[PDB]
Amino acid sequence: DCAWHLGELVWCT
Amino acid sequence: GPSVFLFPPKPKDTLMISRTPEVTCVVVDVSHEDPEVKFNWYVDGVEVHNAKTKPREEQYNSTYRVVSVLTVLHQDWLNGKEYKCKVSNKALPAPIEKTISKAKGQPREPQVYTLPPSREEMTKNQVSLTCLVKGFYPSDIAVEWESNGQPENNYKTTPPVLDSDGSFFLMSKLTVDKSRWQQGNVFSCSVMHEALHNHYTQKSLSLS
Amino acid sequence: GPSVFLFPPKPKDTLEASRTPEVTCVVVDVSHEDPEVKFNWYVDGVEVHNAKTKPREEQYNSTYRVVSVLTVLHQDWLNGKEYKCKVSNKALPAPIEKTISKAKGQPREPQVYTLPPSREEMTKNQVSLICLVKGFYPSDIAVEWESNGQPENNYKTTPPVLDSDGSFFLYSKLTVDKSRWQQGNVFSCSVMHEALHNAYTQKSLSL
Ligand SMILES: *[C@@H]1O[C@H](CO[C@@H]2O[C@@H](C)[C@@H](O)[C@@H](O)[C@@H]2O)[C@@H](O[C@@H]2O[C@H](CO)[C@@H](O[C@@H]3O[C@H](CO[C@H]4O[C@H](CO)[C@@H](O)[C@H](O)[C@@H]4O[C@@H]4O[C@H](CO)[C@@H](O[C@@H]5O[C@H](CO)[C@H](O)[C@H](O)[C@H]5O)[C@H](O)[C@H]4NC(C)=O)[C@@H](O)[C@H](O[C@H]4O[C@H](CO)[C@@H](O)[C@H](O)[C@@H]4O)[C@@H]3O)[C@H](O)[C@H]2NC(C)=O)[C@H](O)[C@H]1NC(C)=O
Ligand SMILES: *[C@@H]1O[C@H](CO[C@@H]2O[C@@H](C)[C@@H](O)[C@@H](O)[C@@H]2O)[C@@H](O[C@@H]2O[C@H](CO)[C@@H](O[C@@H]3O[C@H](CO[C@H]4O[C@H](CO)[C@@H](O)[C@H](O)[C@@H]4O[C@@H]4O[C@H](CO)[C@@H](O[C@@H]5O[C@H](CO)[C@H](O)[C@H](O)[C@H]5O)[C@H](O)[C@H]4NC(C)=O)[C@@H](O)[C@H](O[C@H]4O[C@H](CO)[C@@H](O)[C@H](O)[C@@H]4O)[C@@H]3O)[C@H](O)[C@H]2NC(C)=O)[C@H](O)[C@H]1NC(C)=O
Repeated sequence: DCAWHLGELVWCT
Repeated sequence: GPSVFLFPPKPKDTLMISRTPEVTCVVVDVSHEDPEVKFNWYVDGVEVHNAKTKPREEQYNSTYRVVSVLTVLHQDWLNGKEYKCKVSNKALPAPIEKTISKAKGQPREPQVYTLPPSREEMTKNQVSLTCLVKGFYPSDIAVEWESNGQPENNYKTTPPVLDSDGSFFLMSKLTVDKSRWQQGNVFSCSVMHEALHNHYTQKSLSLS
Repeated sequence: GPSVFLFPPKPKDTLEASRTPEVTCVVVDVSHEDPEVKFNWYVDGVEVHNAKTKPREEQYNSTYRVVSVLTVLHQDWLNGKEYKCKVSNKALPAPIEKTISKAKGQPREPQVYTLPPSREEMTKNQVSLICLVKGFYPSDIAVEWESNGQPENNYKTTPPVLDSDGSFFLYSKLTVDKSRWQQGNVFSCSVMHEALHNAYTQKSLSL
């Protein structure tokens, strides 16, 4: 999956 | 004579894939007669070249301030690679060297727990919502607050405290007007750290 | 030349009328060739003569550590009097002077709020019990935990942060075994600060 921070991409594994 | 100071990337930059982390090798007390500097950067003993010299700043105590920035990959840093800056200047009988790197030690997942105000704070005008981050290594972390997609800025965070298992812990606290807490509103605590799934976790808090 | 450091008394020492709170003038980098050091103390510019000199100590780096300690009255320091140590020594151009006192400004009463362990944590061996201390000025304080008249010592406490109302706040975190917590036990948070009723207060926490 992917994590978003304030609609800014954080990380994807 | 001249002096060297080597600073690490911001925790955020190493953790947000979409940001750009960089080491910064600062050189202070730099003379007018020989302002020129040489930088050689080495990654794990091995030289690199994509260094850059940010523009020379005049200090107004008659010294110059010359700075070298090296860009670095997220994963190189997070895997504990070592970055050495070497500085050479005519007014410096021997070159100076400095190394930095991520603190050596097995990484540990932070445990994140949100905490409603005391039945006792309820009288007072403004209330404190707490985020507790415990059991994390290493100490490089970022904590942010928000509600309805939107940053809340009245928070404050403690410097990471060393625990007795060797991990770190901190508390982050946010102050809101009471009524808002009453008004059913939902607040989120955002934690970015390496030993987390996708370097990011979030936790919410509300009335019950 | 030689260097000077003047330290405050420990906060607890000032807040317990049981102890003796003391100010400390510390002088490092004192030479072997000339280790003799004149101290003069003043409490608000007014000289005093009852400071007491600690045993000389060799630091093993061509230097002595020379100390002078001054006993203070609780009220005296509490009412922010200004304590000053003039240090003098033949290997120093002019005497060095330093001053300290209580951090100036209106004292404010701390609020102490205990916070129980989050349900999410309840699946672990150990649980974190929290003591929120906010709303105090100045930042001089001491924090302890207890249970059944017994000191529980497995806690850590953050250093005070400066809050945005000019006040300070910190957290103490006692970690105990889940079992103990479930079994309805009473854990207490002890706080000593000038601005409390009798410079002491105590909250407690249980399932
Ligand atoms: C002439 O003046 C200069 C300039 O100094 C300024 O102006 C003067 C006149 C005064 O007003 C000063 O107050 C001003 O700073 C003098 O230069 C100073 O020299 C000092 C030693 O000679 C040196 O001391 C060291 O400070 C370190 C902390 O540096 C921080 O913090 C200070 C203030 O706290 C700040 O002013 C500095 O700029 C610096 O800020 C950091 O910048 C870094 C790197 O750029 C940032 O990180 C990067 O950020 C970018 C984007 O911004 C990006 O995100 C990257 O990812 C990232 O890398 C970072 O955010 C800032 N860091 C921090 C922590 O905030 C101390 O750590 C250090 O301690 C070490 O050494 C000590 C003893 O030597 C020990 O106590 C200790 O154990 C450590 O080993 C140093 O003490 C000053 O930094 C320096 N000031 C500046 C501005 O450069 C000069 O000396 C004087 N000349 C003469 C002849 O007298
Ligand atoms: C030869 O060596 C000596 C000794 O060094 C030690 O031994 C050698 C062999 C080495 O192994 C070292 O590693 C050892 O430290 C050198 O002496 C040192 O000089 C330094 C500067 O020259 C000096 O640094 C300054 O320290 C301040 C903090 O001092 C604290 O904490 C340090 C370490 O945390 C500790 O070393 C000090 O002793 C002192 O500890 C406090 O003691 C006071 C008084 O004893 C306590 O208060 C009292 O407590 C009693 C209980 O007994 C009672 O309750 C009383 O009521 C109360 O008054 C207090 O509780 C202690 N606190 C703590 C936390 O322990 C720094 O803050 C300071 O920096 C500040 O000043 C500068 C501004 O000008 C700024 O740069 C800076 O940002 C700050 O504002 C200094 O850095 C060292 O303290 C000193 N070490 C000792 C032990 O004295 C010597 O220089 C060297 N000579 C040569 C030629 O090489």
